[PDB]
Amino acid sequence: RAARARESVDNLYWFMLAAANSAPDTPAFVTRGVRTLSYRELRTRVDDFAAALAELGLDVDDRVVLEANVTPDAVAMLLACSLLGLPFIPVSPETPSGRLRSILDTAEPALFAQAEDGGRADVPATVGTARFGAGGLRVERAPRARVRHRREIVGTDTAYIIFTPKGVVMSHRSVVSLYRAILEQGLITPEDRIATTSPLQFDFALFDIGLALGTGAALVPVPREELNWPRRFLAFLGDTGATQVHGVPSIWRPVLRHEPELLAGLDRVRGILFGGEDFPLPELRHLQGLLPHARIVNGYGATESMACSFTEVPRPIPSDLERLSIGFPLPGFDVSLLDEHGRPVEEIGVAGQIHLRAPSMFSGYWDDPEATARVLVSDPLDPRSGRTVLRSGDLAYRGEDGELYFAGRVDAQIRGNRVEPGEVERRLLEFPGISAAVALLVPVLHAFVVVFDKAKARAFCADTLPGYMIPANIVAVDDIPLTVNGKVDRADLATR
Amino acid sequence: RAARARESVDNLYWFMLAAANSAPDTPAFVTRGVRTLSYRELRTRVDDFAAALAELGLDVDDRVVLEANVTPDAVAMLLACSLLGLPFIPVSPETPSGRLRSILDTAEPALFAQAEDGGRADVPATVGTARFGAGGLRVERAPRARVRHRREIVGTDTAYIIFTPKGVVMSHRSVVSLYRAILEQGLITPEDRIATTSPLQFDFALFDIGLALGTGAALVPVPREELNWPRRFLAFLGDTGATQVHGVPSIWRPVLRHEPELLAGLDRVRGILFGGEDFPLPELRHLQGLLPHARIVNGYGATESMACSFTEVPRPIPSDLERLSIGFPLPGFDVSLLDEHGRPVEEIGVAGQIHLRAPSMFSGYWDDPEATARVLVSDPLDPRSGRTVLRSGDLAYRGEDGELYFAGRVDAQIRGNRVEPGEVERRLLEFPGISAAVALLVPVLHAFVVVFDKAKARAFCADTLPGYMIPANIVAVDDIPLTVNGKVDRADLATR
Ligand SMILES: Nc1ncnc2c1ncn2[C@@H]1O[C@H](COS(=O)(=O)NC(=O)C[C@H](N)c2ccccc2Br)[C@@H](O)[C@H]1O
Ligand SMILES: Nc1ncnc2c1ncn2[C@@H]1O[C@H](COS(=O)(=O)NC(=O)C[C@H](N)c2ccccc2Br)[C@@H](O)[C@H]1O
Repeated sequence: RAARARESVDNLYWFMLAAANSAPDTPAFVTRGVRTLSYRELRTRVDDFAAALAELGLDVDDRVVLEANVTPDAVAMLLACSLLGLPFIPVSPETPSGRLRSILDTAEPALFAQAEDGGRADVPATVGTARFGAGGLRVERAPRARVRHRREIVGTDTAYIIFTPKGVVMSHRSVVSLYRAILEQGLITPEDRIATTSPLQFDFALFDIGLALGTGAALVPVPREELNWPRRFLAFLGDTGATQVHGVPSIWRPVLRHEPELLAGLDRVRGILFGGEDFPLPELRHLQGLLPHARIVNGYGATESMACSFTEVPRPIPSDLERLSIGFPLPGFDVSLLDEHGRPVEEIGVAGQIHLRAPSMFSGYWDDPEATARVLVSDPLDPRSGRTVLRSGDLAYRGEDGELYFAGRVDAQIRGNRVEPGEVERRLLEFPGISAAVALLVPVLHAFVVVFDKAKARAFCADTLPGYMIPANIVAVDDIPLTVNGKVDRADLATR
Repeated sequence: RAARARESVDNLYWFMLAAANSAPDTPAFVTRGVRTLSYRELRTRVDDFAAALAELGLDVDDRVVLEANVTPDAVAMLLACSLLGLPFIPVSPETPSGRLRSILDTAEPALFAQAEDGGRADVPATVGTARFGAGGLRVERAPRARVRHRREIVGTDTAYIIFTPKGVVMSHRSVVSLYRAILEQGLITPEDRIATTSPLQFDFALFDIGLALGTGAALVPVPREELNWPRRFLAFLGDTGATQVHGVPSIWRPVLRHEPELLAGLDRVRGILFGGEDFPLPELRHLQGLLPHARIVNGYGATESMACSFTEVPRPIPSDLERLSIGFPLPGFDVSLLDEHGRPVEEIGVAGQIHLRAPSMFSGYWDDPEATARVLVSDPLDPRSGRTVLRSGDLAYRGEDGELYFAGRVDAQIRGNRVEPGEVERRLLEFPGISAAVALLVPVLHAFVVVFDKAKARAFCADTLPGYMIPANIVAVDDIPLTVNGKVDRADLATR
């Protein structure tokens, strides 16, 4: 009685499980005692979860909150939801109770599902509850009764909604279009094992999962408790035979600081992919020199299109390079840089706001048509057609070869001088004893460093940097704090 | 210097010319002395036209008016425009000068192109002019100078704009999604020769072209001057070895009236496809009985998605059948019937307004965001996501098996009784001497018939029909008048 997506219609289920046919006994997951789960065994688990979910009587478009990190069972659940046209809302179990309640209030999901050993204890009676594990999907409280109205699942149906409360609605057509565009780049092969570090609630995790499974490669989910300690992290990558390591730049900071010798021993690592924020070039040059046979790729873009561009870093990174390129949009993507007059920037080295034409565009912000209209805007180069672009909120400029360079959030840019915090941080990272450095503007410029004479550090900055870029104050901190998704927590540093 | 669509990106060029690689010397066109043009020779002509167009310096999204009917040269031009990301605006040369000027005023195209022997003589100086033929694309007046701003062509770029002044903007992604969905139905094979009758300006012509060329079949364009005379029309289908005949129901009316014996001699015809309006069942039963080995398919939908459903008629058509089904939406399409309260209709036999979820959706109405917002509306079953549906303007109901039945335009539906003009016309078509019949409401009910005693014809209606369905007046006419696209011209009949 439940609708199911047809094989010919864009849908995560069919996209990620195609290798169960062409290579059933190849590994889809490697986990640690190292264990593998084949494509065939993954599809079996998806199909068993989907049979159980289909019993609950949910209509296509009914929302399922999936509280999990990246595991074989969580990926089996999101693929079962996919097949049934039930958009999933991934939430990491580290999400505070109040923030989850805020998501439940706005999203009004039919069902909340967590792992058998999950610890969420406080979900409202209107929301159904279930636990998933080895033993199948187990309903605790059934979702409320309803009538199904949707006969057939389409490509524009919602695959997932990313909540940060801002909810980015992605369609199956959009996410599959991003996977097809990156598969065309041959980043990885079926013999790769992709170590993924991002929380499931971050679309960088959903990118890694669909890249690996769509290619017929293996996914090696790195638990947060392994990632947080440098020798433990390196032993996990070695034991699992990871060939590719994906994550935000911060995943390398402890290893580079405490264990560079053991990092250099990861002889099977063929590639590193980072995204979500700038990689400090002194840290990136350190990593590149420890692993000379790992290709490093810089991934750029936003939840609103999943991503935009994937750009191999130069080998070696020029010692005087100020900014890595974010390259050229993927095939089928296009960028216009518009100035503050709404007009195209063609001039080399002049920043404008990225307006993106993408086949992977979000459907809209959940219950926020006004926010949608400010971001998905009429194409400024073709305003009479009805075609929309993503007004990205990002600045960038082009080089002599048409390649892009990211230039910060439009809304987050001293003495009539634009500060480049990356330039301040670069010069402090080059000061003897400084391991890490983050600069921020309260406008007053403070730097936080992981190690000390502040006065010697200021004069060292003043040797190369203009007056407006010299930090007013330099504060020693034990750690650079991170957001749940692994980005620099500048709001936390502002508090001290 | 001109941008060109990449092979991996949805685009008419790559879609329609794939067979130039897999089957270069197979026929793409059959024309009449019967001549063929191979896939390889078509791609050569497209590439030569595209090289010439690329010289003009147009930017992606710049509009090209293509004044032509369906010919190898016109199809080569629309594919050259496709490759360069220049949306084409197809206009039939039968379009009156005033109507073309109205289109030029609103669309503001960069270029107007017509055939070497075309007769349009009055195009404004701001619009560039060119003629295309055997001898290539020939510029008469260059388009105005501009700066190109678009670096890369995407799938959401506009392929064409259909003007009726209402302009339906279609994307390459949308039109290719319709072709892929119909290719999945195996209507035709590469050995088919598809006789196409629609003017190029009607998207039924664009459907036939992409179906044939996407399949690797041959297209047999039927000139209007061959279509208008029944023996001439039948000799053309026989000489060209047509295996499939596509067109609006009116293309059969003269043949059925004057030449049913010769129609029965079309031994190579394996299939008939009609769309755009109801086929009067007495005429459709006549045709089906003359050509018992031709499959007949009923195509339903609107320019706004190109089409929705393709439904083989029953063989034979039940003599008591009142309404042909419009079946089930294609794979990847979905219909909700909503009532006048905006709520889903689940009840068998109750009409509601078709709301369509389609991968082939139009981008919007040209320069009419208000009309766009009244037609591409928030999904009424999922209004908080941002997902849109097509509010079709069509009524339909479902049968016991979930199949649809078209029930007229919502806006165009006597004594507190809904009139079904098809029922009036059916009973008059069954009256001895009546060849054709059209009923219309001025509300006063008039019927126009092609042949006579009006009084005997009224009493014959009154034998089976309720009082409110008996025509007030019956007028003998020589011909049922048609619109340029071949539909019943009810506005013309209203004038008499
Ligand atoms: N390479 C980058 N360099 C510098 N800044 C970057 C970068 N990528 C994102 N950003 C910034 O993050 C913003 C996007 O933040 S986000 O919406 O949370 N998305 C992400 O961080 C991850 C992104 N969706 C993504 C997914 C999959 C693969 C790569 C990437 Br990037 C973007 O608009 C930029 O401001
Ligand atoms: N099969 C049908 N039976 C009865 N009515 C039909 C039918 N198809 C369209 N219509 C009516 O035409 C309307 C659409 O008019 S239109 O926008 O000019 N489109 C067409 O006539 C042709 C349509 N785009 C089409 C293209 C390609 C293949 C099939 C078809 Br149908 C539609 O909304 C219905 O009201």
